[PDB]
Amino acid sequence: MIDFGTIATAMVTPFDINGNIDFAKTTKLVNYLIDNGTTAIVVGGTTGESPTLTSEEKVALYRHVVSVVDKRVPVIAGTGSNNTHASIDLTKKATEVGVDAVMLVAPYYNKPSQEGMYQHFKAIAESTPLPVMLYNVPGRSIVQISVDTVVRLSEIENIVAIKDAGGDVLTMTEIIEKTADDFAVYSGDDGLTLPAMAVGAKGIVSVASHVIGNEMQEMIAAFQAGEFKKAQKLHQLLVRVTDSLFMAPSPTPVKTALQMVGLDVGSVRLPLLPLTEEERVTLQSVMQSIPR
Amino acid sequence: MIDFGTIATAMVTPFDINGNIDFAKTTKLVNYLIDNGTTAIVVGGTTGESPTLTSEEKVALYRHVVSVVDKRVPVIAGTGSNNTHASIDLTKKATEVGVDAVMLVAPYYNKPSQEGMYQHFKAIAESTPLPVMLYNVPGRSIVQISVDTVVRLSEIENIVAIKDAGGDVLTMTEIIEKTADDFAVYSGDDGLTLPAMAVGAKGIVSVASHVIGNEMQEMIAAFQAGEFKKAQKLHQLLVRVTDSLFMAPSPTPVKTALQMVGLDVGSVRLPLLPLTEEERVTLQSVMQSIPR
Amino acid sequence: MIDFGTIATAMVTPFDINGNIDFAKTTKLVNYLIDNGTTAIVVGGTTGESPTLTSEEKVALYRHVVSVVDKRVPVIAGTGSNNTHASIDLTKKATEVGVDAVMLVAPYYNKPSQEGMYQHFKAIAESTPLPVMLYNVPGRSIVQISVDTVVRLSEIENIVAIKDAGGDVLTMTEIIEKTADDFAVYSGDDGLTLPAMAVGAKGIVSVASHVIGNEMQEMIAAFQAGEFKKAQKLHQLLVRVTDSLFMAPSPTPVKTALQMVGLDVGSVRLPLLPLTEEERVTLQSVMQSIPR
Amino acid sequence: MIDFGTIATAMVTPFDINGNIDFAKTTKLVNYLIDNGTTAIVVGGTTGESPTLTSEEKVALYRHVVSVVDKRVPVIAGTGSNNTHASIDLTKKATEVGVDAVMLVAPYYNKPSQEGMYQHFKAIAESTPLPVMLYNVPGRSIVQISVDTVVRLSEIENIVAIKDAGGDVLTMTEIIEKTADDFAVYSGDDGLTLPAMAVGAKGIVSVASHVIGNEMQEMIAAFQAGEFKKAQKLHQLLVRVTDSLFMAPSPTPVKTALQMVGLDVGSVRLPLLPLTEEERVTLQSVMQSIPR
Repeated sequence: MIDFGTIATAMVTPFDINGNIDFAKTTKLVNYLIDNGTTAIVVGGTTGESPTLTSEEKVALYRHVVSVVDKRVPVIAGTGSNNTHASIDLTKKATEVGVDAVMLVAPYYNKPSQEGMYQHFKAIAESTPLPVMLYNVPGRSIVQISVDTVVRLSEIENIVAIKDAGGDVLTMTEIIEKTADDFAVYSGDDGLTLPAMAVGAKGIVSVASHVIGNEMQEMIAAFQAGEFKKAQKLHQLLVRVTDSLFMAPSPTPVKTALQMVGLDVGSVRLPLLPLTEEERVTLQSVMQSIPR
Repeated sequence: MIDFGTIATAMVTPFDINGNIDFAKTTKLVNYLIDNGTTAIVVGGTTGESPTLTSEEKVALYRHVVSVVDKRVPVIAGTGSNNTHASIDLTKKATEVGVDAVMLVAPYYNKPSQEGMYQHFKAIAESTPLPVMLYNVPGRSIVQISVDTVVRLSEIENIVAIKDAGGDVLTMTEIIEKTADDFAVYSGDDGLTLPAMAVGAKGIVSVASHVIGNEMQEMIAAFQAGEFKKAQKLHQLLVRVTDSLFMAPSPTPVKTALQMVGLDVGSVRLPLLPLTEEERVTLQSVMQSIPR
Repeated sequence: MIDFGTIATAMVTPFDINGNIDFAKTTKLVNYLIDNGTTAIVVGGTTGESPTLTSEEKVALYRHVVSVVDKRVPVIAGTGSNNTHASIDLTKKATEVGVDAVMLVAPYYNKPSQEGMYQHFKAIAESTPLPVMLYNVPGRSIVQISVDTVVRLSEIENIVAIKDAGGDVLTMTEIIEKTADDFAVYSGDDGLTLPAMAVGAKGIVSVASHVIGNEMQEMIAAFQAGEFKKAQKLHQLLVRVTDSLFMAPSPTPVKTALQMVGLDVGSVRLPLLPLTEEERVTLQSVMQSIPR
Repeated sequence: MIDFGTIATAMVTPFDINGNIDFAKTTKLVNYLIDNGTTAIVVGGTTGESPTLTSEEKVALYRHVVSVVDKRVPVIAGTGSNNTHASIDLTKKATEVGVDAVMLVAPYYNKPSQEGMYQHFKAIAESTPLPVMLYNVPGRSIVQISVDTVVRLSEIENIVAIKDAGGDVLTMTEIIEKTADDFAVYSGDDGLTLPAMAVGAKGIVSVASHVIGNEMQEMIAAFQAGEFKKAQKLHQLLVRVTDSLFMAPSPTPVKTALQMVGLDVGSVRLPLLPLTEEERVTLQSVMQSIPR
């Protein structure tokens, strides 16, 4: 039904001098992303510092991005947490501010079973008419959403997609095979963009598209074109740059990276800190290595 | 200055058939635990389903338990989350309902650095006059609080202890050595209580204590008296019982195990689920092997 | 300078009824592989039971295979162990019996350092005129050959290729980037053939080519042309088959598979065991699932 | 029936300037060990550089050591490899030269199943009248000997003990419970000596005993006596010294340390290397921190 395209951007949440949401800055970023290869936007996810956002802040931010986007591009809210009843609640608030879909992380910290996760997600999906996108992220939640559990959930009418940040393209290939062709499997690891599309992934849910969305769209087109040498050169830029962006807890690297190219998005909330000088210089070098 | 004894219990939060906090049963539980080896109570932590509790529910639970306990035993509130300012607010609210200390978990899901975790814990600790216990749990949070971070934090007057669910008694031994005598180190793995205390741990923060607390206090005392053959046999029982309480996601096994011995404290909130019949049968068998 | 093709095959070693090498069944196997997509043969390596072959056997086997191959395809001898001195000696015997390259595994069991491995591999390389293929297999040896370490070794004149079974195509990409264009990087994991070649890998050192060589050859031709539909359809057969060959320790599965499809190559030597009648049935129905 | 005592030492193999076995230094070392707390000797194991020994060197070293010890202490020869037939042969030769027992490591590199390891160890044990000590070392063989497998093997009459380097004192506790009283369980991890004996282990198969075997014997006595705070100071020294001994690949550090305390045993064979000047300086300072 819906189509998030090939690059959904996991959008930072810009903050002012005091650490409150900066809604004018949110408006420059949303416009820039759309002008630079972003085909769908994920609002208030991990990369949006969802942990330190309040539910009132999350809803303000969803409402504001819905307005500024203006149907140019689907808007996905990160309404999912480790509390099912809380997730049903924030899901309904995002629906009522007119977001286009919801992203639902695998619950973190409380280590649910596969059956437990199945009911979590079945219940939040039952709570909305909207399209749902699953988010598998063992590297933050510990648990995997097993291939079998995903295949079961795809069977549900408004569960349409999965961001798979498992780092394993063999697991993805199994999910593509065993799910219907209208179930869209997305990589959630930038550097695996090319190999995952190689095996059938529709695209990437990205963090590096904040700074190299055009190049990414280029890479994808060149690989779909059978121009492998072209794609591989761009693939390697993506990998280099992605690595510079996770040398410290994300999203401080990518917020700092955006500043270094004249788009200030403020700093970060504790427990995250700003880059050290050392860290700044290192990222700086990599941002300079980007061709123009 | 503050002493939590040998067995601090990570107390479940009893629920009714409709998943609401059952305060009468909480009273029954508090008094049972104190009559059966519990030397300190942790309220509203992981085992108490902190993830599915509202801020308002947590503070009401803290208050009830401060009131029931009536100073017989110290009361420790799990106020720390992956969000620092919110961890500060919850901590004030708990200070105000009369708790004796707070426990602060290593931030889950957002994956902070050691310097970020250092500033996290420092800030919460500087916000309260209460004693502070750390909580290392890489098996739920992914990150470890490093030994050196733990040591730096130990130097803060009101950071007086740590629960190390890290699974590694050599790391514990390094913390013990490098910290002053007045920093208390607890195991957070029931199965390791015996070997942890051999290397100089003060005791355990326990889940198995809900059902075999009397056998645990007895195990500790035999060890302390050099009755090694006795301690080994009880340790063997503790390891067998503890394993049976974590075949499904905690705290569900232990809430079932309490119902089996007469204290029915309800079920669990989503994304967690009741034991299956097959799962109950297995657990039953193990409880039926605890000596009378 | 030497060209191993898109599909090198890590050849099983046929044993007779008393467990000795079956030289006639070896002849038959070699001729089959070359007829079914294999572009280079790897003799007496992990998959050909190197741990249970005597050094005499290894050399008798290298000789015969060279004879039967008759220069149709490169022959690569598996002459590296975790003993540098013995690896030089067998590399020498191998050379005298006229193989075309040697393959050298990361030392297993003794856990050498990056610098130790560097000296291991540099010393074996310098002992011989032949081309050398490195073999990274942290899943059997535990240590990895680090990108920097592979790069330094690539600068050595006869070190021409790597087989990388580290399972990580992002490590692969980095070896490709930082090495000269004349350093061939092969996947050592069947299922990663397509994503690997996507990022610039030259091909695969395969086990599954024993039973689906032609299909893999077709998948690679499809992919190199830009026909991603048929590539992905065959990639999915590859992954399924590969998986069925690794449910019991290798090479017991693929030897058994060879017998099911019409080329019996005997059993294995201890500590390896025959598949259970039940493991047989399971594998047999994956084999019957291959389109004929 | 046979008693290896509290501290079996995993003995290094002294090499001369050319890398050949040094029998004069072997003799010096056996006598030093025996006067400094070693209650049994493991010859030609991992720590003795078995990978880079020839079969003939191994048996030569078994012989020399046997005749030097002159029945003063049991001699355990490390005849087990990842090849069952080879292991039967080496075991038959060790037996003819008069060792008291054999150690048998879980096969490395070829990744055998629990039932393959069962048949591998059974066949080898059946081949000799000598006592047999199992060796679990997943940090070098990747596979684990499962608790059930160990229990089956302990029913064999000449399979009388296990060195468990699995890092896990709870798997050790289970083995102890499930096997009979006459199956002895040692730690294979020095740092874990104290807490392993707490849970019922007979003692330690050790590397630190080459330099602080007197202190270990002191610590063990203190624990058995109930002088727990005295055992804990020695434990801290154990763990700290042990860690300096595994910063580079063992046994280069313990051979370095031996020279520092006046017992030169030469260097190591490739693929292992001498400590750097750096690594030496750092190890030295830990050796200086031992009380003399």
